[PDB]
This record gives sequence, structure tokens and C-alpha cells, in this order.
Amino acid sequence: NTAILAPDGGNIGIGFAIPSNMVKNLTSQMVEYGQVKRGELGIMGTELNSELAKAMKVDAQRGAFVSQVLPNSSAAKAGIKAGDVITSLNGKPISSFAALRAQVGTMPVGSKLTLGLLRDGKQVNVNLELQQSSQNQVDSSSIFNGIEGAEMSNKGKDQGVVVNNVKTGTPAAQIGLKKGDVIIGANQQAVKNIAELRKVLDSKPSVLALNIQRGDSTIYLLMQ
Amino acid sequence: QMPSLAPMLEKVMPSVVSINVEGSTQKFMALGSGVIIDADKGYVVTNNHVVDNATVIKVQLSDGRKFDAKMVGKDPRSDIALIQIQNPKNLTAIKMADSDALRVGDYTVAIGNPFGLGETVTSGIVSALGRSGLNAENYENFIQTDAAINRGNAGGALVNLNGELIGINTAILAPDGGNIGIGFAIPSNMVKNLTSQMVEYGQVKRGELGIMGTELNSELAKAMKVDAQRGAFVSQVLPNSSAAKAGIKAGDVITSLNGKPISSFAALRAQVGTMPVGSKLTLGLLRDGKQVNVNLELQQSSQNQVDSSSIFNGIEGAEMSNKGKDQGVVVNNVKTGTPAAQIGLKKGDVIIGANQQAVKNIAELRKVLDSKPSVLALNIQRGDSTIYLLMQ
Amino acid sequence: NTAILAPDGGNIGIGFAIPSNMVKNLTSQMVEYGQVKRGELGIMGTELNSELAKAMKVDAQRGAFVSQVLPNSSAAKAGIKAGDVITSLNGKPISSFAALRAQVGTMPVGSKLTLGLLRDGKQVNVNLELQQSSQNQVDSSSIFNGIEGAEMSNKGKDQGVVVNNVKTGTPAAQIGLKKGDVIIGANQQAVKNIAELRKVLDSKPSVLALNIQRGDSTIYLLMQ
Repeated sequence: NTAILAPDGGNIGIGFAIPSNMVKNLTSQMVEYGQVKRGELGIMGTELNSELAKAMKVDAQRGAFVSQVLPNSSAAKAGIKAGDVITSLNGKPISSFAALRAQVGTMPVGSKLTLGLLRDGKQVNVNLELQQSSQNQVDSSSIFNGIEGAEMSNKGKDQGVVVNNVKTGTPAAQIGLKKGDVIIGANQQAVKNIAELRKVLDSKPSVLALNIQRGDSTIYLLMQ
Repeated sequence: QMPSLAPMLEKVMPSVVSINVEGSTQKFMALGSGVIIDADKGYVVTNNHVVDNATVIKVQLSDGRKFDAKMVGKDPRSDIALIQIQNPKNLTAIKMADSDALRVGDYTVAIGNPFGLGETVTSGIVSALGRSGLNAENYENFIQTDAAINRGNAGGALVNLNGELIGINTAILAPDGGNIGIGFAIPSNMVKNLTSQMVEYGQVKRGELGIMGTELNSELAKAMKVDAQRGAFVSQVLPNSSAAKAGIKAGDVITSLNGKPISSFAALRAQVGTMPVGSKLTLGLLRDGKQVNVNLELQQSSQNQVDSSSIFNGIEGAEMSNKGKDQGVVVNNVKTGTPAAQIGLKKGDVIIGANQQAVKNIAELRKVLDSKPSVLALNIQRGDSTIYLLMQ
Repeated sequence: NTAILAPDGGNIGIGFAIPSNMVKNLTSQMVEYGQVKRGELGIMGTELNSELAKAMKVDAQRGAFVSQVLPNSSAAKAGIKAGDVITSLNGKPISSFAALRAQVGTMPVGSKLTLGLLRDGKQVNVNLELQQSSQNQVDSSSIFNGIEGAEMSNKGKDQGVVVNNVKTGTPAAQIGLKKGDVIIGANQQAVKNIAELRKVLDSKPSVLALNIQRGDSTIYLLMQ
């Protein structure tokens, strides 16, 4: 259970809950890495309402309308063309674009799926492989609790935490935290990903000794 | 192996629809629900307060499809309006249940569009029968339910476990516009009468018994020495009324309508106030401790209905209504500064056609207007003369 | 009839009308394309008054004085040099520069004409072929009626509408309209030029589904 439509903070008969299949994906991911590695198909879309369906001559009042596919994206390689209507994900019919998004947006990079297409009145079946992305996640604040600054995320296999983009007046960058750094350990403990990093911080040291790598050099950032 | 309303709902949901309205009286948008009553013709029932004063009404099915609908009937007193989907294709109608057989302990599921979120189904039980008093001038014999009902739900369905329609959700007691466990719906037997009437005429031809009454409470029953704490107390019968001819005398307690016991005066009113002129009914009386059975024939009336505004949408002025058999629309009473009378509309006129089309009653008249001409050429009859009133 | 010199909006005996030969050109063009494809000679000019004619030693008190010809322009190739006086277009004497402009500015790209020149007291006759141009025409507002934004125009043969230059805060660019786009269809109808595009819009759809091409990709822009 997550939220409720409700004027005057009082239940009115309308409540919402994230379905369990999403919890089972998003969750297992977190267990094994500390964050969710988001995969994308690489298509731009929009809800396929009845009006747009007339303009586009498609017998379907619901589904995901493909506005355009990105170059060198999974969808591109699979053969999805703009002006396509996605109507089903893995056998399952697709309520709308929002669901389709939430569905794959919950799957891990590399998952093998199959989309049900509808181009020019003809049914279509394609096989895709979720790929990388540019997911805006885990900010230096979600792991440091208060240290505004560059965003962070895992890196390749368990290769350590990477600092995405450092702002400017953000406290994190105010301790030598520069974008491009790769936290590979902390307080004499190896950091393969965000989970482990949060483990060292869990013990609550007085001084956090970050062992990051800038270019071809090993350096150390201190904290308190 | 798990009990569920799913199976019944898979069949019934296509029958319910969401309604979007655009009007003016100042521009406004409103939203509610409706129930498909006849698949072939695309008739959709709904609260009159949802589509009232609407310049444009669009119906959206559960599958996504959108259609445009035009009005065909609307009765403010009972709050039931009947619209019709233009170009109905592959619809599902709901089958109606007999609301007189509902009992308080019964289960109910309500279907509709709360806050435009979409087709929402919520459930509960019949909390009470015969509630009335919300708006003392209207006809009300509401079914009360605790299935969640909020804004958007009006015009939606209230069905029993078998999927049959028992009512149309209309209103909710509720401080701070939020459901609290108390919702009301017009029972289905009323919808089936008020509705069929509208289909065949454009308005409801109201019949009256011709008696003055009041709720028969315990106090009045002592003063009047009657063993009954509920029922309709006859204050006086009108001269030359149906009740008069039947033999009903003042100081009578009506206790049953057609075999069915009568909760109160309000119900009795709502019951017959929903039947068409000429219907044959039988009342259960109680005069001076003795039971009585009488046969009545609902007669004419002076029902204040269909104003020149409900058919012209904005043309204030004289009220209108059918006339005898399909003889055309009659203009009841023209006001003074009302726009309608400001185009030559005088009381006593009998619109017998429009734009070279015959007008037998309000339905047909609303048909010519439906096409939306630039100039409406009314062919009315004043006294022994045929005249023409122009509009734009 | 187009306009009238007249103080206090009341006819005074002076009215103006576009001549018919212009209407016959500008009009036929519009019929076959939706806009007028403007051709230019590529010369800079000015009215040749009596004063300038003395300074320039030319026996002529009226005509078009060539200030300079543009490089690689029709006039350039034809042999027109600056300091030239154009005195006639296709046999017809030329009242002034303004007329000369209006004359050719009304002819379609590719028209074959011949100019009467006057360089250093000697008469001259040259043959020209109106060429392309940079004509500022049809704005995204003349076809969308209210959609401020990039200007548009035909493209080559019936190849579709091209979006000239998108501004910034203009509503058109506020729907994904970027300069360089080539509207090649709308609502499942092919758009060869502005006329056809205005045909789809004529039916007045609820949602306009533009099928444009950005670089080597086909995309779709939605409207309402």
C-alpha cells in the first residue's frame, strides 16, 4: 500500500498499492547491488487514446504509441519503427504506455523480453534485450545522508561506486569529490557497489577514508 | 478456489460508462457516469444533475472508445436523465433487477467514475430502503448503501451479486465532499418507468391520485386512533380526482400500494409519481380500524416540467409539454422578460412542426434541434391560425 | 482593388489595385503548391532618379539602377555588372526599380526572361533564368492558425513541407518542432507540399499526427 486519493487526509474508499511483481524485481535488485540498474528499450511514446487512434487509423483504443525509436537502441535493432502501437509485453496485454514503462522500468538490464506490435493494421512480434541507460538515481545524499553533491551509481560488474556528476556548491564536492571518481574501497574495506559502501558507513566510523581512483592515480578522500 | 466478484464483473462492466460534459449558463466542465440501458439504440441512463445545461456530452466506454451522445429526456424531480449515444456500435446493456425485492441485508457493488480516475468498482451492502428527505420537493425513495461512492459516481450502476442493476447511484451524505459510508441510489423500478416514458415522448407524463398527505408518525397515530406507526395519512382528497371517485375519504391511512407495504408518504408519492397517466393500481386503505381495498386509475395533472430551457438550452421563457396524443408541443406559460417570449413565444401556442419536420412531442422537436440548424423555423398554431416563429 | 490613399477612412478619388498579370502568376502558383516559390535575379538596386543619372552620366530619368550583382547569381552569370541601368523587362519598358522587383518577384523559379540593359551609354540585351532564393514566407502560423513557431515552406519537388527556422518560446517548437524537420505526411495522408498539408488540417482532426523526418529517422509529432 502506497497512497490514497483523499481530500482532507482521510480515507474515502480509494487507495493504491504497487503490485507485487514490481516489488519482487525492484527488491531483489536492491539486495544484490544497493540500487536498481534500470534498462530501457529506447522508444519515445504516449498513451494511445481513441482520438489519436483515428488520426493514425489503428483499431485499438488503448496501448503504447511509439513516437520515435532512438538510434542504436534495443528497439532500433529489434525492428520497431515510429508509428507503432505496442499492445502487449510478454504475452500480457498492455493497459497503457505508463504500465509498459513501469513494467520494463522495473526489469534489470539484460532481461530478455518480447513485445507485441501493431504496425499498419498488422500484428507483429519482436524480441528485445533491455540495454543500459542514463537513469538518474542514488544521489551522494542517499548514501551519505546529508552530503549534497554529485550523484553516484554502481559501475560495470562489482567494480565499485562511480560518482556521476558533481554540482558546485554541494558539500560533497566540498571534500574533494569530483565527477569521474571511482570509490573502490572505504576504511580498508573493498567497495564493489553501493551496498558494500553503505555497509562500511553502517558501522558509523568517526572518519570515513574513501579510497577512490581519479584517472590513473589512487587517492584518498577524508570525512567526519 | 477463491471467491470473487471478478466473473460477474467481467460481463457487467462494459455496460457502465463515464460521461464528460461541457456547458454554460460562464463555461463549465462536469463528469459522471451512465448505464447502458439498450445496446441497439445506445440509450444511456444517468443523473439529470450531471448532464443538465450541457452544450456537449461525450460518452466513453470501458474499452476506451469515445462517442458523442445527445439528450432525449430529463426529469429534474426524480433526477433521472436519458441520453443517447450517436452511432451506437457493439454495446452491452445491463439487465435490470426488480428493486422491490431488495432487502436490507443484501450485498451490492457500485460501478462508476470517481474523480475521473476511470471505471472503478467498490462494494458494500444495502444499508436501508426508502430513504427520502435529501431534497423535499423531489421524488425520492433511495436505496442506501455503504459501498464507496464519491464525485464522479453519479449516474453509475449499483448492482446485486448476479450483476443485475438495482439502482443508479445519485448522492451521498457527506461533510467535506468525501465518502463516509453513506450513499444513495434511485431504485431500478423507478428508472425503468421514468426511462421508458422518456424514450417514447421526451418527457414523463405525471399522473396523480389527488390526495393531500403527510407522514403518519406515532404521535399523529395516537391523536387519530390508528394502529400503525408508519404510512400515508390522507389529509384531504381533491374534488373530481381519481381518489375521490375511488372512495378515499380524508382521515384515511394508505398502507400499501399494489400488494407492496408502503414505507411512508414520500415513497407512495415517489411510487405513483413515477407511473404514467392511466396506469391501473390498487391501494390498501385503513379507515376507522378497518382494512380497505380500492381500485384507482391515475389521471392527468398540472406537473411543472420541461421548461423552454431544457429543449432550447438557454432560451428562458414559457414552460412546455406534450399535448394529448402525439399532437405536438404546447407552450405552458410564458413569463415576461424571458428570451423565449422575446421571439414571439406566447402561451397557448402549439408547436406542430420545425424546419419542415413534424413535431408530435418533445422528443421529435429535440430531434430537429439535434441537427443544429442555423435558423429554427417553428410552425406553431395560435388560435385558428398557423404562424411561424424564427430563431438563430 | 486593394487600398486607398485617404485621410479619415473615406474615399477621396485615389484608389489602388494590384494589376491582373500579377494575380494570374501569384494565383496559379498557389493553386499548384500552397505558396509562391519566389525567384530572384540577384542584383541590389535603387530607383534611378534624375540626380543619380547625372552623377552616373546616363540619358534616362527612370529605370532600375544596379548597385551590385551577387556572386553566383543569375544576373552574375548573365553578365550584368554593377553600375548598370535596367530599362526593360521582356520588351516591356520598366517604370522603376519597384516595378522590376514586383514583376520578377511574381514570376516562378526557373522562368526564362530577358532584360534590357544600359551600360556606358550602350544598349544591352541579356537572357536570364530566375533562380532559387531565401524568400521569407509561410510561417507555421499561416497553416496552423495560431501556432507561433518556425517558418515553413515546400521542399524541392513535391517532397513535403520543410520547417525553415524554429524560434524559441514559440508554441510550435513547444511540441517538438525543430528546424530541419520535413513533414512528409499527416494523419496517414501524404504531404507533398503546403497545399496538401492544409488539406488534412481542413478536415479539422482532434489530434494532428505529424509524420516528419529528422536526419535519418522517422518521427511523429502530436497535436490537438
